[PDB]
Amino acid sequence: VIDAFRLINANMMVLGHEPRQTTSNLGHLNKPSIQALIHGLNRHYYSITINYRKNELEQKMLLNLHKKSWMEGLTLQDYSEHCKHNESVVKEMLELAKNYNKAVEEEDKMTPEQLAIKNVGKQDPKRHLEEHVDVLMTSNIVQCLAAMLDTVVFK
Amino acid sequence: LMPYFLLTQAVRTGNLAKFNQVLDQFGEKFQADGTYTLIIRLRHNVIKTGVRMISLSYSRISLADIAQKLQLDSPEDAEFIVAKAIRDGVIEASINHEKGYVQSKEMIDIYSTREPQLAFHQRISFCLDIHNMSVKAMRFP
Amino acid sequence: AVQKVVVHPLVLLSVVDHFNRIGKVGNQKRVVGVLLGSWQKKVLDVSNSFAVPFDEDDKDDSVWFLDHDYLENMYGMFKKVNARERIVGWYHTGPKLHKNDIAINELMKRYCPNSVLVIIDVKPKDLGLPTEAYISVEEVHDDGTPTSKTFEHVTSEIGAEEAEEVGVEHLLRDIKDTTVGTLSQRITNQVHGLKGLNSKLLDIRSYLEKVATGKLPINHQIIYQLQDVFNLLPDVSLQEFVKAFYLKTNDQMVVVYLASLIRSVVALHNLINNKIANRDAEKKEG
Amino acid sequence: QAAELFLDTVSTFTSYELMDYKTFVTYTVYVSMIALERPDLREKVIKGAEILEVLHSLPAVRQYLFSLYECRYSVFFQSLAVVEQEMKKDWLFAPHYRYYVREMRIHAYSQLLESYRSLTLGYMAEAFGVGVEFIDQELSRFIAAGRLHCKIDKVNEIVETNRPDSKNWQYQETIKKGDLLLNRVQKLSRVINM
Amino acid sequence: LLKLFTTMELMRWSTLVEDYGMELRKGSLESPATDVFGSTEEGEKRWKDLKNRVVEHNIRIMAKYYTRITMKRMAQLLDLSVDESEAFLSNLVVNKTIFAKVDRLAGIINFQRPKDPNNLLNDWSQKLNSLMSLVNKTTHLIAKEEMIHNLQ
Amino acid sequence: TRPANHRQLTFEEIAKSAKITVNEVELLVMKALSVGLVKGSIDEVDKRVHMTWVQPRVLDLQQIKGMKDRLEFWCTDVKSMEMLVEHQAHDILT
Amino acid sequence: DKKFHGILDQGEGVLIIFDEPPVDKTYEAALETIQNMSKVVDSLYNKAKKLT
Repeated sequence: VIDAFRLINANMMVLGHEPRQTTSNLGHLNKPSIQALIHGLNRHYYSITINYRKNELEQKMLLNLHKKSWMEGLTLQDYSEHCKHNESVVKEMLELAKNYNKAVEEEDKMTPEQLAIKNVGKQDPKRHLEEHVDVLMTSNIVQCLAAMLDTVVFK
Repeated sequence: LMPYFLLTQAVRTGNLAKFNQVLDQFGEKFQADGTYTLIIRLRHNVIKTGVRMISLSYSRISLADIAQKLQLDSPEDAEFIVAKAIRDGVIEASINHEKGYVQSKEMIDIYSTREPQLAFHQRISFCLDIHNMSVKAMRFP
Repeated sequence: AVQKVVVHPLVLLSVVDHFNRIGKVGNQKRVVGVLLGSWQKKVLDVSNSFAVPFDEDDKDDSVWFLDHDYLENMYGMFKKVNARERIVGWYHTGPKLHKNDIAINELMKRYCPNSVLVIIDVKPKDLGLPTEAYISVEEVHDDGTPTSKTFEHVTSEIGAEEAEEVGVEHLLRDIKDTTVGTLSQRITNQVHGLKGLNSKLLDIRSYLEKVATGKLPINHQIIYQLQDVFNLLPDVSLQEFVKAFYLKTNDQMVVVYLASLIRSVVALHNLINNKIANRDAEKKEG
Repeated sequence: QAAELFLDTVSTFTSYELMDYKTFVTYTVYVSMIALERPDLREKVIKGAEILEVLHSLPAVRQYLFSLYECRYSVFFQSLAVVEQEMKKDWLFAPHYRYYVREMRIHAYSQLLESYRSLTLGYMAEAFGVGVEFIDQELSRFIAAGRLHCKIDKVNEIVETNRPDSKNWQYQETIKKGDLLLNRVQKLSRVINM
Repeated sequence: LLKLFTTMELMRWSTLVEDYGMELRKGSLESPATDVFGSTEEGEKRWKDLKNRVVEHNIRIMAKYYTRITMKRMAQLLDLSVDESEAFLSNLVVNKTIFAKVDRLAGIINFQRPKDPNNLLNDWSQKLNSLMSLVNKTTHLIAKEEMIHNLQ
Repeated sequence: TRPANHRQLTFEEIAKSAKITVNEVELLVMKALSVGLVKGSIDEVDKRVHMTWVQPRVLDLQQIKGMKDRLEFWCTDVKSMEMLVEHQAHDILT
Repeated sequence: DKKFHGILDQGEGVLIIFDEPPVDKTYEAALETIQNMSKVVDSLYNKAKKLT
């Protein structure tokens, strides 16, 4: 939070108040806080818009150099913690097995959305969606491809 | 299927006369279905099927023993049959003209754990056609 | 004497801006100042920077000047506002290092005993390197070699300053240099990892070729001591894959059974639910 | 399912329903023998005090049950034949050719040849009755049936077992279930798009 | 002490009784030596205690050097026969001092624990990361020495 | 010269390299492990010595062509496999 | 009773002792997940909604 305002004299309020001038720019995303509103500041004159000097030769330098991961994408990590991780993954998806089980016998013949709204369980079909299974699958294939790529490099 | 059941039993056993009799009894429906030429083909390939099953059963079975088991009564015919089985590739039973040696299996190699995933990873191909069908079949009005 | 140095994502842009603002009239290409920070556990970090105008002449590289009174006043103010901050080294741009560095180090080491040099590439962004660290070691070049300067590179890694994550996220807010979009992001991770590996190893091959030609002096006494083991390390034997034929292939085949199938089944469930709804809607609309 | 809900020794009457409590026990012993071979069955049925008491009441019933537990095949096969004869005199004779003695000896032979690699036919015959040819034909028939994971070296008369590792056997179970569920999802793919 | 303490030398006590066994016959004072080994009954007991002590010492040093050693060579190195060598080998393993597995029908031994594929690929990845770090350090070193060498 | 290319240091190969007897091989490889020449496993059923070196020395800089060739072989293999996986991955990267 | 890890090779008159790796319980757990996440759902759901 970086909010900038100006203090005003008593004359600005007795003249046409809201010293915000005639333009449609400072009304963009102008949400002063409640404590700012009850205080004079951020209410006396206006709230100043903020901008960041994201100039090139500066911003390209920051993104290229500071957030640096350049040869760190070659990690293999086949089973460093992954054998027990796969054990946990199987256990979690066994819980998904029970959840997706529970769902298929719920499966009522009264527009199952009606049943689901009042009987949310946050199960595999509902909240523990296929995205999580995709995360497990991506983790497995990434370790697979890294191991296989370095295996064929091993010549 | 009751004569078909007896045909299955004859295929497992390796006998000939019993199922030839039942074919002479109730083979007309097989002719109507158009499989009687195949029916005779099974009648004479019963020995081939029995050889496969007994080869899966045994590690080093004698050529005399297999001939006695499947009513060949001939060492040379038994050698020819196992020769014909191996060239067909249905079984791994080999020939050693000394006594009829056959190799056994081995522990799991690089591709023996991978051939299931290789032959089964079409799961996502099914998923994508299901999703594409949904895209085709989500008309709102 | 330090084991290694770690550079924060806190001084790199400050140095670059200092280069930009003092390069308006000073086109010497040589920006020289001091980097302040802290050294606690054989890990040296930089938290503040300062630039001083600096002019050079190619004649023996001994023509220069600084504002030492102003720089010392800066250091006193910085220590007053933050006592833990101390001058960890002095920095010079122009990665093509000249010979005045020894005189500068001798003069500034009264502020820091283990005087170090830092080079910041304001314009260059070669692969990802923002800056490089240099340690002064003149204690005999080697066991059987003549005297030399031999400024070595102490290993440097970009640190993780706290509370700057909020600012950098707000600043960029366009690239999202995070693991978002896991599959595609890791594909990009593999891509530039291969790019970096190929580029650096090609550079090593070029160095070996140029050593073979002998046009440049050969620092073999550390090159083969560090690369022979690299070459002979037995990562080419495949019989350990034979021993580990199921290295993870069991996990590969369970994931095929339990990620691709599960995705197919849940997609199938969604489609058949949609098909039932569409069929009922079509039959009962009128 | 029978055993899991039938070991309960809470009878509605002291001797009724299934003609007795002793007949109730004989059904329990038969069902358990069909059930399992020798895991911690010592702690499941053998630990049963009422079980030990009723086997004291029936010595022959105690005889084959302890014979199976002790894995002494010389008395086991004779007692197992007596068991089959007794089941013949019983209207609960439905497994007339499947699970009187063939299934129990499939479990017993599995128990025997496991922890073994190459046990000779001639010596396993006398350790499991008599008639080396009888055991040889029995092994051949049961291997053809599917169980008794092993092969027979006829030219040398050896029983070379093939026990998969924990990984190997379980991997085989997964690929089988993968086959069944690919059949299932293909059927479901038939259900959709029609 | 310098010979028999470190560097895993073959402590053939048959050679040692003359190479460093002079303390038994004549040394500087040889009085503690005669007390230890020069005695008849307790001396021969301590002689046997030197004999076995060097046998376990030879077994231990062989453990960290040779993975599989043939039975004849190991028995010859232990100055005993096959049965005596296997008996002492059993004496070590029951004390958990060494990780040894022997095929007695084949007479062949192994000292390396079967590498689980989990940690096998882990050390492979650690080897990979060590190579990756070596690439980084070599790249910085050669590039900077390249810079110094083309300052001409 | 051989980066695990010939990782089977059999007795005959040792005899060719050192013109030494069979009993002295044990002491020679023992001292090699002690100094740091070879740190690999030492068998005797096949007499195979595994190859790890942790004490590098002068590699005859006139013969640096061999290590340059091996390094460029690694470069070609890495780049070829990178292009191959790129060929397999055009469906996402293009 | 699974108190020992070996196989009795009577033909060679020996018993081959093997160190069984028990970390392979992922295999059995995965099979249990396959069974109790597929059987209980596919048959019931797509036999109830036979017509679609």
